[PDB]
Amino acid sequence: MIIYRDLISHDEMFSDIYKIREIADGLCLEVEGKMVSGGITGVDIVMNHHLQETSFTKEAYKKYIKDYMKSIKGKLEEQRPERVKPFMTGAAEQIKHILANFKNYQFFIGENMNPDGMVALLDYREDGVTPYMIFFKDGLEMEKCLEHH
Amino acid sequence: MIIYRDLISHDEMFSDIYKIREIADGLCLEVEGKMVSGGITGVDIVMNHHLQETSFTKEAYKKYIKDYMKSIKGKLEEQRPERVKPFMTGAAEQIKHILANFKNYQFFIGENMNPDGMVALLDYREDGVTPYMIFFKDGLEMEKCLEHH
Repeated sequence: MIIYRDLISHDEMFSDIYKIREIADGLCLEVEGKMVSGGITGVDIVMNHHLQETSFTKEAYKKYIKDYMKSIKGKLEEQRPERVKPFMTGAAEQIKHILANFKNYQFFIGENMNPDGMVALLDYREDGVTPYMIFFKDGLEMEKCLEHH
Repeated sequence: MIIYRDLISHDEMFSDIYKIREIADGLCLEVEGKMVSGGITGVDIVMNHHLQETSFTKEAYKKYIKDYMKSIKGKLEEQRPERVKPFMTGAAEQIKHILANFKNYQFFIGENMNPDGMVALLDYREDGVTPYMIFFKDGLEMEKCLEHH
C-alpha cells in the first residue's frame, strides 16, 4: 500500500486503495471515492481516514490559504525548487476558482485538525453519486508500505 | 496505518481503517466493513483490497484447509511454538463450524489467488446490512506504516 500524508500536519489523507490521478498539470491529485450505506451514509475516503468537515468564511479561508501557500513554498524552496513557480502559479489559479465557487464544495481537514495543514475539497461526479476529493500534490508526502520486513 | 497481509501469499488482506477485534480466544480477527453503493454495490473490504470471491466443494475445501493448517503449523513451530496447540485445536473447531454452515458463508482469497494462501469468510451482522469478515490471526503478518521516514 501507499499512504498519502499531509506534509505539514502528518495526518494520513488517503491511500492507494482508491482510483487516483494527477490533474491540473501535476498540481493536484484527484481521489475517487465510494458512497457508503452501511451505518451512516457518507464518503468512504472521509470515514476511512477520519477527515473532519470544516467551515469558514471567505476572509478566514483567504487568511488560511495565504499562510498555507507560504508554508508549502518554503518547503519547495528548500527541497524541490523547480516546483516553486509551478506551485505558486497553479495554486493561485485553483484558489481563485475555489473562491468563485465557494458555496459549491465541502472542505475537509485531517483527523487532528491542525490549522497549518491542508484543506481538501469534496465534490461529486456528473452522475451525482460518485464522490471525489482534490488535494494539492505538493502538500503531500508518500509512504511506501511494501513489506519492509 | 497498519497493513494485515496473508503470511503465506503476501497479499494485503485488510488494514486498520476498519473496526477490528479479536474473537475465538485470539484465534481470529473480525473485520467490520461497510456496504458501498457508489458504482457497484459491494463490501468495501473486498473492493478495497481486491479480494476475489471463490468457490469449492466440501471435498476440495477439506483438502485445501488440511494443507493450509499444515503450512501455518510449520510456521508456528519455527517461530511461535506456544501458538501451535491453541491454533491446531481452535482451528479444528472453526473448520468444523464452517463445514456445518458451508452454504451460509461467502469465501474470499487474496487478489493473486494463491492456492496456498488464506481463505477468509464473509458474513453479515444481525442487522442484515453490516458486512464483516473473519481471518485466522495466525495466518496474518502485520506491517506498521507509521512514517518510517
